[PDB]
Amino acid sequence: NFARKVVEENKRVKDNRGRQEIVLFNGLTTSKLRNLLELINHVYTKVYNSDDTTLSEDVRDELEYLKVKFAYESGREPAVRTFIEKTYVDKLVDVVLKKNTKKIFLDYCKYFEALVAYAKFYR
Amino acid sequence: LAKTKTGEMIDLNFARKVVEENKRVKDNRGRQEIVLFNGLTTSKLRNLLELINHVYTKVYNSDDTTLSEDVRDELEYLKVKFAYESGREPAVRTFIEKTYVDKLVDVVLKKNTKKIFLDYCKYFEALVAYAKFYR
Amino acid sequence: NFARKVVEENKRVKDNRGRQEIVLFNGLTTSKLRNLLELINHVYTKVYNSDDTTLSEDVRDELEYLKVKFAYESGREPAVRTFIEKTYVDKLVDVVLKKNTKKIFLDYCKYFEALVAYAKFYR
Amino acid sequence: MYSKIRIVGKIDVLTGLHIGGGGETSMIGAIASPVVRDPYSRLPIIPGSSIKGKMRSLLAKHIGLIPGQKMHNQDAPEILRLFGSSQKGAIQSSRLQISDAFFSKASQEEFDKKDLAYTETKFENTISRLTAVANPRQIERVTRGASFDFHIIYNVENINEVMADFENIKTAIHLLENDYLGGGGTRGNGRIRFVIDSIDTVVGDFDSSNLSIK
Amino acid sequence: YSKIRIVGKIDVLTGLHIGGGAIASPVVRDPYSRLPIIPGSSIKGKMRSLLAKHIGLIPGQKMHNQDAPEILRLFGSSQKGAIQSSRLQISDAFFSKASQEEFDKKDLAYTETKFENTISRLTAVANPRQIERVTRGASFDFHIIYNVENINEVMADFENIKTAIHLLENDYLGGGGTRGNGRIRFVIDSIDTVVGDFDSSNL
Amino acid sequence: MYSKIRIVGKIDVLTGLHIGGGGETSMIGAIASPVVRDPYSRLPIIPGSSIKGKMRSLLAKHIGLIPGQKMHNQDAPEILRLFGSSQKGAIQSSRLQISDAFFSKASQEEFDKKDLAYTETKFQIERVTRGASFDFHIIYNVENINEVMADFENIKTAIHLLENDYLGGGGTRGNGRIRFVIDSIDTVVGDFDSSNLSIK
RNA sequence: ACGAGAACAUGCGCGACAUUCCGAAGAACGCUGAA
Repeated sequence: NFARKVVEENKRVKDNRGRQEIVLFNGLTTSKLRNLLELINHVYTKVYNSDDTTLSEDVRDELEYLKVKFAYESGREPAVRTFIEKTYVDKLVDVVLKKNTKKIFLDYCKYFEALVAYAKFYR
Repeated sequence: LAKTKTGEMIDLNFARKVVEENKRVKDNRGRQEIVLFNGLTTSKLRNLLELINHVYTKVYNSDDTTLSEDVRDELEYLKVKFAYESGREPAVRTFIEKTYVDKLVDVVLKKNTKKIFLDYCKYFEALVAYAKFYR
Repeated sequence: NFARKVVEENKRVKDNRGRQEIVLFNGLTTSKLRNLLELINHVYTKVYNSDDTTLSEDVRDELEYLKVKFAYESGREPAVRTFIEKTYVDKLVDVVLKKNTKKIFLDYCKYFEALVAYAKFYR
Repeated sequence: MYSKIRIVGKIDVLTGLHIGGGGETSMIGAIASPVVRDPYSRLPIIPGSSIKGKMRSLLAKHIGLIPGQKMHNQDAPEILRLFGSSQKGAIQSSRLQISDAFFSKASQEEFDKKDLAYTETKFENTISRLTAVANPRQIERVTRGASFDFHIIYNVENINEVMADFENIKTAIHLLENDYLGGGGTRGNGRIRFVIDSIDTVVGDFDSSNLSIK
Repeated sequence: YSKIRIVGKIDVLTGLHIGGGAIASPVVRDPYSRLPIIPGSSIKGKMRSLLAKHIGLIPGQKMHNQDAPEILRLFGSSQKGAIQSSRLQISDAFFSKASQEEFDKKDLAYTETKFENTISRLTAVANPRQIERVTRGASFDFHIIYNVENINEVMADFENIKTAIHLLENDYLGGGGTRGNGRIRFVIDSIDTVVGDFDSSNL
Repeated sequence: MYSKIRIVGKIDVLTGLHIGGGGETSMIGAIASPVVRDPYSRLPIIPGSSIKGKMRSLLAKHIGLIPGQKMHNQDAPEILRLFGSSQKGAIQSSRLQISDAFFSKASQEEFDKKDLAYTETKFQIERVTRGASFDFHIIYNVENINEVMADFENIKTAIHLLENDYLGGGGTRGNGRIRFVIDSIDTVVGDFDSSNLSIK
């Protein structure tokens, strides 16, 4: 899939004191992505429990705030922002908003889950 | 939320557009310096963030959907502090004039709801987050 | 009998502890495989219900999600990673996606059933 | 004239329903107790024998059981008349024939939507009274959204007893809704509700329009 | 033979964790609505254990069905030759629609994540852990059926049931209840004899 | 008789209490640490696990700890009797059930007055204001009749230890001091006599 | 003007009873509002 290729292009085997860090980026860590993952999980639970074929307005506002969180974590951790540039998550958010359905949102959430899953698998 | 001049709608992408407008290369000694709102520094925008979050906390202390009276008074004091901070520093003045925060908080006072206050503060948070991001 | 071959090749005994215990794939249990085998059961029911020689689009997307689940399970537990790498089950998933027929997925399900059955046998 | 009255409706599960049976599936789980399934469709099923047995037991207990009963032929005369008897020299046919209840098409569609499995794997345990250690156990159940199409045939052998028979059937159904269907029902499983779609005399000149069971 | 019904509400005074198959530590959720649920097995097991503790205990009840005869009468037995049908039939308690709408009015999730650091003794290095819990103030509507196998035993059985509920309100319901989890409170709506002619007005 | 005793009272903060927890909120400050808050009331909350773990560690260190321990199940037998034991072959249910201490409504009214925020910021971390109080409720399950008084003496010792110590956060830097006040200790279930039972 | 003709392998039957995903586990430590 796209996520696997993106992560394997991202991944790098650095050598420090004999030990090997098989890491996408030096600053990438599960919690830094996990904050946005928690927000994604909240909004995904909202859409996945409400059972609406079209994304609700509150969910759209949640996605706007999700873009805000993208920018905020970009400001804090440069690793998160270069990951976002590599993975174009914000562009997928914009596409999801434009489609304004739950199917595209589910596909995007699966794409993000694939990204984090491949990151865990290689790391 | 509110409607900007020339028919622009106040949104988070609007905040992104505004912060993109505010930034310049500012190349000094062969190296660029990312200047936001006439070179507004992180400390002052974070102080403004803390001022906003004071009202945020005092309104989250209440479960009422409408703005509380003391919340509205603190918002008016926020307007006064915004005016004086605009007066003190040209960078803060540029920030306030490009963000219309006084007009937005006046609209919030007229609407008198928690949701509109949250939307305005979310716009402000988007502004500061994008400012720190582009820097 | 590829299934029995790989299970017996990866079959091992806890000789280090000095107490008799059979270890499959460096500590694999059915509990580790529970989530992925339940997902495969879901896909199997979905394909059985449909009357079509070739796999449908929902089946293909669910199989891509199954590949992602294989990667995530490999990341979470070393035992599942050993099982997947030695059994080439994800590569067979890719082969099934290439073939795109109901029969090839039925045969893949047969192979996985043989894998888990022989693993339970040799324990 | 032989009159057969058809009662067709839905059996909504209100909790996880586990009617055990010898099960086979792909990647057989650690569960030692899989639900019964209709092999042609692999969907879970409610065997009509389970419904008939539970209803007959509840109705017989309601009517009252003869002390020291060794057989099901020693029940009350109403129970034998309705559910059938096998006593030597006094064989009474079963007026009530309770077919198997298949997984509904509506619930199948509603579970194809939402990407949900028709069954679920409830994880239980059993804290021992001595070692205070939990032994994990897994039970396969049918999710509470599912419904089953149920079909019952009543045979009108005696015309004058039909109203009393349907009173007893209504009592049995009312007991069953408050009771559980086949499973670990004393621990919450198997709760049921009957929604009768129709009660029409499919055969015979008899009319059951005034006849109701719920 | 009569069936008495006891419907009511269970309110979570604290977080309620009932496990079921990053570190989510998932709580048992009803697959249909994906909402949290209190399994009836958990309620029945906790009530039976608490009541068996209240009454005397033989040294080893390893068979688990050799409790005091009141326990077997209420919750059922399986001893060889003497199988007593369980009069109490607890049911799975689903997420109340009133509480669901109350949470949806706010920006509140039905399940919270509680962080526990699990600090060690010799190393003193905290080990992160996250437990999923049902948020405080949620309600589950519970439905219990009692069958009057014998008429003369009903008052004693309901006294035992009320003692069990009194114990359970002072205890937790699954999860790490010994460190602030699973605490519940029962509010009974209506104890009415659904089937039969037994007089349930008193109880 | 499996009798259950109840202790209900209050915990009055004395410094800026800080118990961390992973969460985010709209208009969250640039502080590096938020406090754990009850999601329903959005008020700061003291998890019961914090109190139980703090008292367990304090008791273990005060009574005397065996060197080289790797697991919590290797504490003193009294400690395992009180706070539980998962030791394989010696599983012991805990006689202590400590519940989450929520923000008391009296302190909620006090902070509603004077427009005092529940949590302040120290230069940054978020800390619970000194005047706040959290109502605590713990349950003791009587399993051995003779050992109840000894267990309650141990509980009193743990409460005294925590009273002069901190609860979470940077206690050595002045964040966490609290005090315990007891309303009533009554045998809520059973026939045990708890009139002469105190934890302070 | 078939070792033939007429003759339901049928009748009663709950895959059911007993069973807490529990027992333990601090969101953590050392971090000056300051040149």
